[PDB]
Amino acid sequence: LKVKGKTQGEIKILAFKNDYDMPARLQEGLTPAAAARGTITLTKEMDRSSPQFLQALGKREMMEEFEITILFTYKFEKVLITHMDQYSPIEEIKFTYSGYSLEIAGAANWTN
Amino acid sequence: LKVKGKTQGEIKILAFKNDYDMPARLQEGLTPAAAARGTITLTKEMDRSSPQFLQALGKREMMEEFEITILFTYKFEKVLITHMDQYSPIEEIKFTYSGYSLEIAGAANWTN
Amino acid sequence: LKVKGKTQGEIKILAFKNDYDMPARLQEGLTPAAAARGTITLTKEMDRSSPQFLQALGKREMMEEFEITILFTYKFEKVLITHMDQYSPIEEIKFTYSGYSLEIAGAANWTN
Amino acid sequence: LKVKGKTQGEIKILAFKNDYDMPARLQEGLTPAAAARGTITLTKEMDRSSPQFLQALGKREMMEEFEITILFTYKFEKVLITHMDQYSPIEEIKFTYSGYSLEIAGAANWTN
Amino acid sequence: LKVKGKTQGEIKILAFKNDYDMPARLQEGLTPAAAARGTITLTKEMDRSSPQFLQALGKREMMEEFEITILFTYKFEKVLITHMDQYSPIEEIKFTYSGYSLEIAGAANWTN
Amino acid sequence: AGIYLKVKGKTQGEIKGSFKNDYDMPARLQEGLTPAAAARGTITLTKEMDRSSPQFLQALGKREMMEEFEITITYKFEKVLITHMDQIKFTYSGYSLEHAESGIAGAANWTN
Amino acid sequence: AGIYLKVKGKTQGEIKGSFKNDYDMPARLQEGLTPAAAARGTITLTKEMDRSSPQFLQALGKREMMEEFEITITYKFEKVLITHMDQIKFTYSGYSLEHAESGIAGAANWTN
Amino acid sequence: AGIYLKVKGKTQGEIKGSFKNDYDMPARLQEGLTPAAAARGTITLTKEMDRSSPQFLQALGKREMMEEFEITITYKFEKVLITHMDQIKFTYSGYSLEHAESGIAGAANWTN
Amino acid sequence: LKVKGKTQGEIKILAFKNDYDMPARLQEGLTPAAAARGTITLTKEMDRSSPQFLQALGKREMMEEFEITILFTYKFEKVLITHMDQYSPIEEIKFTYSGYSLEIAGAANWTN
Amino acid sequence: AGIYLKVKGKTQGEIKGSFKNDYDMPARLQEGLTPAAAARGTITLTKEMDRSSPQFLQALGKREMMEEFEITITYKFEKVLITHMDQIKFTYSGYSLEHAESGIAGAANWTN
Amino acid sequence: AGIYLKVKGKTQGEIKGSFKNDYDMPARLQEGLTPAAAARGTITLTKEMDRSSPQFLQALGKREMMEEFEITITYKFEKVLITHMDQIKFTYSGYSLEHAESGIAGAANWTN
Amino acid sequence: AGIYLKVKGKTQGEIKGSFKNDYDMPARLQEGLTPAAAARGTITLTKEMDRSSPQFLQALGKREMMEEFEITITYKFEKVLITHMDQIKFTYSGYSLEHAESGIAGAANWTN
Repeated sequence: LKVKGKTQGEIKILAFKNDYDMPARLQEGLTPAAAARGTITLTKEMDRSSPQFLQALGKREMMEEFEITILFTYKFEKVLITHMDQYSPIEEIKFTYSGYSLEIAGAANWTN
Repeated sequence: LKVKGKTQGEIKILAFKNDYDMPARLQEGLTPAAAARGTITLTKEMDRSSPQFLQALGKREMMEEFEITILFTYKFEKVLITHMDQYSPIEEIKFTYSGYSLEIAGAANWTN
Repeated sequence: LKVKGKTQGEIKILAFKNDYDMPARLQEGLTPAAAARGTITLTKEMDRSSPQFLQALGKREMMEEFEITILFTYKFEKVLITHMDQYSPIEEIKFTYSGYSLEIAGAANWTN
Repeated sequence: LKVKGKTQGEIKILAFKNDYDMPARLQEGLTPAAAARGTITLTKEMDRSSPQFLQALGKREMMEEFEITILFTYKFEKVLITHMDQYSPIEEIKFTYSGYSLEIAGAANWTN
Repeated sequence: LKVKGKTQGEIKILAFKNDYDMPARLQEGLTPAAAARGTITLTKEMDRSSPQFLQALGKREMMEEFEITILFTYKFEKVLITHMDQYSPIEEIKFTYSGYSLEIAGAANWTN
Repeated sequence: AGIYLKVKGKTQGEIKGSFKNDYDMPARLQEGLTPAAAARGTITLTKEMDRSSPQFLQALGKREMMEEFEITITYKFEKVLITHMDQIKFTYSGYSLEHAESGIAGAANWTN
Repeated sequence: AGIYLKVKGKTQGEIKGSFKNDYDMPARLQEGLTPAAAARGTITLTKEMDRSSPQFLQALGKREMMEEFEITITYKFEKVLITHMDQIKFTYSGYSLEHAESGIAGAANWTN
Repeated sequence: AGIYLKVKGKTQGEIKGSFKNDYDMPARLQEGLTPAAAARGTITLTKEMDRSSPQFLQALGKREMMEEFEITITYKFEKVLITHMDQIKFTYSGYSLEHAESGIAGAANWTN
Repeated sequence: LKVKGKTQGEIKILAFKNDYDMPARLQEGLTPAAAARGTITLTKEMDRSSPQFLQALGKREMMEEFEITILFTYKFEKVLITHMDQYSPIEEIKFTYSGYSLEIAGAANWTN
Repeated sequence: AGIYLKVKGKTQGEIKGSFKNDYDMPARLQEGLTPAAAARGTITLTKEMDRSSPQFLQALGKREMMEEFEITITYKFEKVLITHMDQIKFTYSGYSLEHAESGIAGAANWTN
Repeated sequence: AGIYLKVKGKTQGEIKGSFKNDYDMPARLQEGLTPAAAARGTITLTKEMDRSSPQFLQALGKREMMEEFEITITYKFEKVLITHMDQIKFTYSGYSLEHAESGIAGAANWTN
Repeated sequence: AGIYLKVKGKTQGEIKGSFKNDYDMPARLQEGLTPAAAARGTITLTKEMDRSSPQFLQALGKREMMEEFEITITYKFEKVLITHMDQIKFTYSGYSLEHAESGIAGAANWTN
């Protein structure tokens, strides 16, 4: 994960479960992006970014860069932290996104 | 899986769970196809088609050919990717279809 | 299973889970049959009848004979295939019925 | 189980799970019996009574005697079969009742 | 459990799971007690009190004393039996209460 | 019904009439071993609790054999011994099941 | 009730009155072995925590035997020893269960 | 269909026509061991209960082999022996599966 | 846990699962805090604070200090106990909060 | 509270104040074996992560014993050793639990 | 796609193009043991059933090795042997995975 | 972030920056055994798949050790060896975790 917040700037352990959903029946006049839901859930331990992600989650801070190499592979736009579980004997950060790219390279709802 | 997109053309690991449902009570004036839901879920690893399927899923790209040999057996029409889970220690691609053929050979809602 | 379709005629591996439900409170003016739901779910492998059952399921083809010996025991009327899951390392065919007979011999909503 | 139907007369393997529920808040003007739900679920194999219970279930036949010794202990009134699952490698018959007696001896909504 | 019914008087095996819930958002004009739900579930075998609790459950009989020592610790007011599961190879009696005391000693919605 | 149950001392009066049948046979028979000694038959009965409970529980600890064991639904079992009770699992030798309708009976290691 | 519990030193005062009963007997009795030594009786009690908790937890570590063990519901147990506590599983020898109504009692390996 | 089932004494009449197929082969073959002896084939059939139940249950205890074993869906099995029945798991040697459409058949350890 | 009630003052075993949720779509005119839900669930045994937390839960007593060191790390404002499960062979206290701080140090909806 | 935790070198400063208690005693005591050596006490603590995490994780690998171990809720433990941590399971010898109210304490294998 | 699959006799025609990849390496390598012999690679493929099913099932019983094994998504596998099929789990030696985009390939125990 | 990962030949370029940490220590240390040899440390990383996948999968089969292993969240690990990958479980010796805020680090079996 290379991650940078709108506010907190750059934030410094292998996530990750990528979930994407699209209804078979598209609402009349609805954009595919609005009908779809993209969510990637990252699991990792707890350290210096934990308070940074937890602040972003409560303040609705946008991720300025969200790039997952798996220079990378997954790149996500309009990233918003939507859920987090911190616990003990790990945390699980669930992100919501709009545009995405996987690298043949695929991309949808991307923005220049 | 022999697969080809409307847009991406031909896309290059053993799925697969075929689910089909039909309500016992058919709505007055409703076609059996509209009441039914056909879904096949394919599990496979992750490689050159992964970004291709993931782009199709976000762009609502129609599969032009969807043929599962199991020259084949399962052939599906109006194929639309409706869901996908990519994760680690695989992905799971869930397709929605209208017409279908299994090969005695059976076929319903097929189109020339 | 000795099975014959309305259309496909006779169709050629030990199912089976029989489920039947009846509400304690019967709606005013409602027939017991309409309040009840009879469902038998058969699990078996996949072969020459698989496409035949899968076609019946999509075309809403009525089973003309549905007799389960367990010359038999279970016999079912107005049989309609309502669900099917085909998968790998089997299929599961879920039938809906009205009249039934088990053989003391019991029978309800049967028709000559 | 000593059991006798309204219609089938006397019917000839250790059930049994007794479930009874009562809401803490009783509806204004509602009798405790109407708010409550008594259900006993009997599991047993499959034999001469199986078609008899299965006929009762579809025909809404009232049990004339329902006495479970565990000369007995559990005795139930207004017994109606509400659910049944027959299956293989057993059946499970779920009864609904009004009045009941367990034997100190307890009894509620009983009738002479 | 030292227990005495409103009606059955005194009733003669280590429960017990105490559950209490309170919504974070309190309805305007609502008392905390009415928003909350207190439930203690006792598991024990089956014997002379079994028919006594089962009668109380069907007759909505109030427990006059409900004291759980764990001279005791848990004491509960306005105790009403709300659920019970009797079964075999135990019963589970689920009580609902208003006032409570645990013994530092805590107490809420108690009454002299 | 449930079970008609008589005991080889003593006595038999558990209230009448009062399940999961398991039978195993190794695929390879030990050289010189009779199938009966190689096989294992156990029927597990579920029920609530009363007058038979202490009678079953005394039998289990005293290694008291049954003398009649028939659970009609008809099953009949020989050399029945209680091997486990969570408050009932019986172990048997000879066995007979007989269906209805038909009068077909299967039986093995039965004794004159 | 719960348990009336006295201890063989020391003492007995855990507040009165304060479960899953398991008993096992191997189908084949070791040659020359008494059933009591071959069998295993354990009753597992669930409860909250107070004045008896340290008393139970001290007994478990000190291998302190009980002297009265009766959990009335009536069960009575001899040579009761605490073998496991996740904050309670007792192991016993002799046992008696007695039902109500009736006055029927089963008992094995009881001692004068 | 279900199964056409004939038995090597006696007899064959379980009502016709009446599943999970498992086959295992260790990756490393024991030196001097034939694959057939190293492998294990078992097909587990689920079904309700009737005229074949006592016939299957008698066969299982008597170590009665089958002589025809074909479950058409076509599967055919040799040296079929019932090894387990929870009221059916068969163990086999030779096997053949044949698909439709096509006429393709796979077969191993089959016998003339 | 260093904890102090509004009323009970200071209250005297390693929780803890921190859950925080934020909807991707923020209601028009809604503050992020009102859309979000912060919940931390602490598991611990049962002792002198148990009645104190249980009283707070029923009386809707505000925690004046809620500081979890893991001088600390987690600090929570407007803490309200919303749920509790006390049981046996532990309790689980579920808190709801507004402002929070984890220590880089993150903080949201905090108040001087 | 959580835990007050001091360590036998070094040091003790994990921020204060910072669970599932398991204790087992075999029913049969090995001849000549002291109960303490036969028994096993382990308390499993769940918590998030901070300044104590590296301190706990260093202790676990260095086989560093604790010198104060008290988790107040009061539990006190001797010879405390960390045996497992999934990012905490401690193993102990002597133990004391003390309830409130009352001042009742149980204790075993405690040391002067 | 699925798999392109050729077999070392005979033959290869299972319809093209037709999963969970597991690889294990003990942390401590046996003295004098090559990693390949110490490791275990198995890929489990899920799919429906047709013309390849009898071909896979014949291969599994005949210990028929594959000669081409490539599942493109690209995976390529050597010494592929079917070890288990519930109606497919393959065991392999050499392996290659190659990603897209990039042209990066990892490979071990591959053979010229 | 994820992981910064360098390898001891060859090479290191899996795209940067790219989990469940388990550590076990037996309560009783084998006589003459160093804690490090008695303990077992494994961190399990979950992630999607790309350029590092073949690099991780080649390393696992070739018993290729890592030379930098740091997963920042900061964890640092020595003698890191891949032991299992379902398409990642690493085994390590020395370890360091360092929290933020604070600058507190725990470390064991680290090497100069």
